[PDB]
Amino acid sequence: QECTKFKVSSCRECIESGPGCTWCQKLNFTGPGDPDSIRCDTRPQLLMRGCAADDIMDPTSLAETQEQKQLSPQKVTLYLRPGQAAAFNVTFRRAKGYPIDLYYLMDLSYSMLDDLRNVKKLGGDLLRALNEITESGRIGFGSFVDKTVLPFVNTHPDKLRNPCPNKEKECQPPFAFRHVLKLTNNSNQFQTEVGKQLISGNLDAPEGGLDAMMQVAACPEEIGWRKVTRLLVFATDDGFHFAGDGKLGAILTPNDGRCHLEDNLYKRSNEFDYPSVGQLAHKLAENNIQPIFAVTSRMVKTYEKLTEIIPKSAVGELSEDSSNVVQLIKNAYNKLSSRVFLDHNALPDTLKVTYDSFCSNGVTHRNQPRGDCDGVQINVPITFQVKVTATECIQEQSFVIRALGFTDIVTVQVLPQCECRCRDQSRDRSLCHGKGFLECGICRCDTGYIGKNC
Amino acid sequence: YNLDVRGARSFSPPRAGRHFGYRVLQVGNGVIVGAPGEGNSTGSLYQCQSGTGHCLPVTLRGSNYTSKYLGMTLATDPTDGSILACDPGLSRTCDQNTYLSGLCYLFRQNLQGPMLQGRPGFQECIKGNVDLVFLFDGSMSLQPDEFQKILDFMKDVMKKLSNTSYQFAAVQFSTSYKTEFDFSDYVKWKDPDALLKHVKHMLLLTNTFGAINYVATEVFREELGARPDATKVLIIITDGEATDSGNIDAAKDIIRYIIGIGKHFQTKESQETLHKFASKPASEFVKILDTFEKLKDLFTELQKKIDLTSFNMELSSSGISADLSRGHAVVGAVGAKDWAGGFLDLKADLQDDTFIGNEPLTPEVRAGYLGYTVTWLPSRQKTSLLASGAPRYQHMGRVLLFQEPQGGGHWSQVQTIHGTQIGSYFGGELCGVDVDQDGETELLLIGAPLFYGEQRGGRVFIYQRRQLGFEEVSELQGDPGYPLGRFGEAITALTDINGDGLVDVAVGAPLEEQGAVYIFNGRHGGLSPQPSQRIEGTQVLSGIQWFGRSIHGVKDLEGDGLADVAVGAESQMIVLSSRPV
Ligand SMILES: *[C@@H]1O[C@H](CO)[C@@H](O)[C@H](O)[C@H]1NC(C)=O
Ligand SMILES: *[C@@H]1O[C@H](CO)[C@@H](O)[C@H](O)[C@H]1NC(C)=O
Ligand SMILES: *[C@@H]1O[C@H](CO)[C@@H](O)[C@H](O)[C@H]1NC(C)=O
Ligand SMILES: *[C@@H]1O[C@H](CO)[C@@H](O)[C@H](O)[C@H]1NC(C)=O
Ligand SMILES: [Ca+2]
Ligand SMILES: [Ca+2]
Ligand SMILES: [Ca+2]
Ligand SMILES: [Ca+2]
Ligand SMILES: [Mg+2]
Repeated sequence: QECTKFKVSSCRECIESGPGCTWCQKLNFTGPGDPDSIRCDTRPQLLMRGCAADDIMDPTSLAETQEQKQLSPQKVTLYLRPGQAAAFNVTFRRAKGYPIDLYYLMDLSYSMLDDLRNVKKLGGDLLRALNEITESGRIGFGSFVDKTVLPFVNTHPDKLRNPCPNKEKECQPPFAFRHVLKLTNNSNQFQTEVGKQLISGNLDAPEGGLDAMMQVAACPEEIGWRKVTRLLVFATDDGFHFAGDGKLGAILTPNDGRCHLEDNLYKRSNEFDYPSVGQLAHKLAENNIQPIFAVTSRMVKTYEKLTEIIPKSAVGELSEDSSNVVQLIKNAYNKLSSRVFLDHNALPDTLKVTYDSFCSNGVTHRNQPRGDCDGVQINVPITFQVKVTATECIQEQSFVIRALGFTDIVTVQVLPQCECRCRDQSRDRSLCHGKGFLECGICRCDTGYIGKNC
Repeated sequence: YNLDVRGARSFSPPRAGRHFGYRVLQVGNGVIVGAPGEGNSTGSLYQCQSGTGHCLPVTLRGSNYTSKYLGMTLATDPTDGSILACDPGLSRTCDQNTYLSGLCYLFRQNLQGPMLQGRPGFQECIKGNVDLVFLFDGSMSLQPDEFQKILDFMKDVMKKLSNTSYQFAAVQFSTSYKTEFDFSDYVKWKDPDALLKHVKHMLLLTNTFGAINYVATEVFREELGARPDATKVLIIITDGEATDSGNIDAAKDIIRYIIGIGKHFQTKESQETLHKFASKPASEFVKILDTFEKLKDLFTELQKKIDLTSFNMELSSSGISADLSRGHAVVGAVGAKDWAGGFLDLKADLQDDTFIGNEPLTPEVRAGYLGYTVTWLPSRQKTSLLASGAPRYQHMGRVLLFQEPQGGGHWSQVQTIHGTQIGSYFGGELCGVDVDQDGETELLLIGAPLFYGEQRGGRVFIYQRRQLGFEEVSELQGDPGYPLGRFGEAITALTDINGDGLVDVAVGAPLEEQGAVYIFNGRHGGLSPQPSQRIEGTQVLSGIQWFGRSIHGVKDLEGDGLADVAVGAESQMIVLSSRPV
């Protein structure tokens, strides 16, 4: 409704000036004394000056979509006038479940001895639960304790051989991360491999579970992930170390987020400091792995806070014996899958994007940096309204819009609208005067004298 | 806005490791660089000469031990020029247990000058097998009731420690010394009442030196029942000062507690006379009791301290952080009280310490790592404070504020500042700032370098001191686009680098690509929320990494420039100069 002009010499520089400025293409809108900056102002100010409605150029942002699919449309082209948003709709239809890869990363410290007994027998029940959810799941297994330096474990040679209390016969030395079982649909393979594992121990309370998860996400070929749904089950009864804690063991080198598995062990764990929580959040979202924290009653409210950071994550209360884990994993798949996040990749400071979330459960959010719906049911559609705004005349660019936890994307091609798209190729088609051609009611002569009327 | 990047100088020894540059310290005549080892290499300090461009390893003379941890902790006192270096890597085994504490070195003058050393928060090893000797005063100064209450204490101690691997012996001393029973005499009876049946009050002088030497040579013997594989422990009970002089060097290998009792130890000057007979620190091994009836209450302190699952000071990791102000040194002990944490108030000679922790001790404060950071907040008219971060508290982290002892008083805990995001390491870096240089430190800067979200990693929050306490007034904003860049891993007051009389602050973000340093100029009323300069590491050196892991700047007085700033990096240490330009 208001227009500030500064440089204007053309229809393009007019639209570039501001989102309220409009241009009059009428032939002869300029009296001789006046310059031709006068063709650009607010629409009411143009009408004031005798310009007709039809002769006013008011380009508006536009959204042209190219399009049963879970996430539609698949491609969008935007024409962005500076300061005016364009609005296109994304619809999310939750498909019937994908196959599920589930990796079981277990705390093998001594308080988990009774836990470990039950879990060696749970491979059958696990696949049953996966196949009850969907079709043709797989399972895997890994175990962790902590790094093997002071004061995280006791480094006294006897306690390195038996980190458990001295009574224990069947006990294994502490270790960072052991990859026990590749992802397989065979239970008895799970049973023989997981049955080979022994209990262990360590010294100070928190544990290197985050080291192990970083290895699970950084070694996709060793774990054997399919390009399907990926669940990582984190079962523990203690807290966790993160970056900065390694300083007590004189480990000052940050985690590099690379696969350091050798012989299915994380051998260089004493070289690298623990990962930061966010570093793990970044790696889990890249590889589309969704963690499920199965923690005892005393750890629940702590691991709940992790879900504020890692969007696709779930917490469940594990029993002291890890017996209820199968009912915990189902409840967690339900919590993960019934909530949807619609986010975009990294953007420049020039573009701004917001999301109106129209959810099926009868709840509406508007103008948010991220689309968020919960209560999502299978084949019950939900609509996201995306509003993209450009601050200036933009260079050609493209970004993607993802449904978090899924690889399906919406490719958004962003194009500027800095040009006016005017009229009258013809009618009389009669004019400039000197050799040179017309564009938008103001001649732009061919090089060769130039000037104005030509 | 004015640090001459184009004139940047880089320093690096030929054998330097990756953690050369973990701590940088500017003391006139050059830079001190900490170089904690990596792998099986040990740690070292480096004196970097300003003119030569050569960094040389520092030799610690009289240093008996040096670990991978050396150079992890560097600090200096601006008031007197002292340098404190600590080595939190003193690891030893006590039975099947490993202990972890620190070894701190103080350079009053310079690195080439005289060195002091102590072991803050160090727990001596009491093994399962202990040979304990009671050495009790029989002087004429003891009323027959007091001398009786001393024998009752020895009996009650042995009664508590029957059915342990402790074996006992007792020696009365006055002018001479008599073994009341040997270790084998305890093996044949385990009767504290029948072993002291024959003891008779000597009623003579108090000769402590010769008594301790007597116990060293004559009482600890195999033929008298002393196990050579056992920890030797001596407990001295005396009601006055010693009537002889000399040295107990023969008894150095023995752990010595000493208990002064009664009116003769009312003056503090008479209490410090007991210090030389006992082990260090004196705060642990010297017990002053004003009355004799307090010998019965004492059982909890002196029985208990003499395959763990619950820890006090064994894994204290003392000296993992330090700060010095006005001749007063503190080191943090993150492992104390089951990694609840705390800090140690050090005697100026490093021969004694005092532990200050969380109060109360709840399950919630455990594994919080209090003392990961320590920063003095001095002031003249207002009271001086000590802020310590517990970056792991409840997995979110917090910062506690302690007030110096006032008058007779002790340390008090005056405020708590909690973090709101898990794993953010809120309080993993602290920095006191006095913007306008009035002698009053108004600002507490708190780092949360692992903070995640909103397309920038790490945060620095600005707290200002009010009448009630520290209030959050602002935040130092770093550039977005590095969500894991760890903005806030290093925060230092830079003195004044634009010559406007207002102190400026640097913040390192060592994981933003190859590292960066943000300069925040001080304004009137506080700090500017927006940076005036951002130094990328890639500009200074091509292969550089972790640029900004450690920052220290000072007004340097030989050379061209306003201020000099030393910034550490991976294998590198870099000096920048402030200019009027
Ligand atoms: C505009 O009007 C002028 C006379 O006022 C005339 O010379 C010129 O040809 C006109 N231009 C057009 C494009 O009609
Ligand atoms: C998207 O759908 C909503 C209803 O869910 C509708 O109100 C809106 O008009 C649509 N968006 C656009 C840009 O038309
Ligand atoms: C396990 O997976 C393989 C790979 O697709 C498949 O060929 C095999 O039939 C599966 N085993 C079953 C379904 O029992
Ligand atoms: C270092 O320890 C040795 C014994 O190993 C001892 O002889 C020496 O006096 C100690 N050094 C200092 C400075 O106390
Ligand atoms: Ca259990
Ligand atoms: Ca541990
Ligand atoms: Ca001030
Ligand atoms: Ca300044
Ligand atoms: Mg006496």
